[PDB]
Amino acid sequence: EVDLEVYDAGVSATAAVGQDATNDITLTIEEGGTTLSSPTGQYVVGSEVDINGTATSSDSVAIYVRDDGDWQLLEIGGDNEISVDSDDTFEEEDIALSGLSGDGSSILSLTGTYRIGVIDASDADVGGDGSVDDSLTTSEFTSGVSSSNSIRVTDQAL
Amino acid sequence: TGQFTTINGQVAPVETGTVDINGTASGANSVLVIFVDERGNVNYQEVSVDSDGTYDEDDITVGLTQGRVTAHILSVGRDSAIGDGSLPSGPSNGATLNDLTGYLDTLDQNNNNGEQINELIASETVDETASDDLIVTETFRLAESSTSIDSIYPDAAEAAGINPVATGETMVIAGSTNLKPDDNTISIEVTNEDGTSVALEDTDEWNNDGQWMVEIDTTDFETGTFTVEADDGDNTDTVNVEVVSERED
Repeated sequence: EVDLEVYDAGVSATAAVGQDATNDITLTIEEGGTTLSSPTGQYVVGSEVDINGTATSSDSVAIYVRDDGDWQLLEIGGDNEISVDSDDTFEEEDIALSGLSGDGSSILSLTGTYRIGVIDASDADVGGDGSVDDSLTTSEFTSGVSSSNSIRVTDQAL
Repeated sequence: TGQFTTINGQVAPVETGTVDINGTASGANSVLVIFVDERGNVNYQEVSVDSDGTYDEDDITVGLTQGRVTAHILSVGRDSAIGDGSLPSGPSNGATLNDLTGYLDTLDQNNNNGEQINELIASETVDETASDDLIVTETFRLAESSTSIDSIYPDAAEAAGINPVATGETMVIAGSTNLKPDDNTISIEVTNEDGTSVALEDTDEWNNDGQWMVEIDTTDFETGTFTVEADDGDNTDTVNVEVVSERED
């Protein structure tokens, strides 16, 4: 719950710390939702797929992949982020997850069942420069607003 | 009126504890809460009660040692003085909540038993016959962090802890924890005989009873032995359950 306090006319800023508020108003603030839709269920190794999902309260989002350890960052490319429209939806063009350069993509190259999740810009290099450049652990990834879904990679076909 | 939220009567992280306090304090302006252990260390904090006398302060850290910690809630009565104002080191009739904090700093400095502090605190403030102030008492064992799986069984009626689950029907898993209900989460992992994970679910809500339940479907599961793994950034518990086509009933 968040409150707003007003003060009588003519009061100074410094002198208003102790005096009681003439009136007040309160509002509630909750955390939004950030989920992925398309990178779910199945994935052919080496194939290209789009990034589909929604983000109610987000500006920059990053995609991470985890398998028995750290969440290795996936280098999507330009600025490692996706903007969100007014409809609380973010999208990306067709991207080959394994094709792209980075150690994050290397986990998905081998056949198996893994996990992929998205996270808002609340990380911001877990404190520092305004860029998503880390490999957030389980505690760091879960602490912020995020969501993950199970994914498994299937070998190629013809 | 006061209350303390304990996951199992204990606070798991000794280094950084956390308790939630709420209650009704009508007619008061501030409420003081004190924590003392068996050694004799003391931690205090004042709580600003709102207009309608319903104070609720959340995420209160405890900087005491491992063991048993008893908690007290202080409230100045009608006199708006701590008891009679007769502090051993404070002035007369000026004994407020802030004034009593100065007296607390002398308690931990001296080599006093934690049990002695219980006698001293009650005697100097409440046990005095002319005192009008009120307190409430609560205790909890400050132990280390805990996270464990208690019972796994299908939607049927069972509480023993282990039950084979037929594929196609949802099965519930129940475990105990001491973490904060919202600031933390429990992630599960279900893996087959050769490290093929099949399920992954997380929960970040559970009442003050400490019990949490996680739902996973068995639609595409295969009969055999499956491993259930739960972690929260701390010690990880593992349990194994059997999967059968149909159960005996």
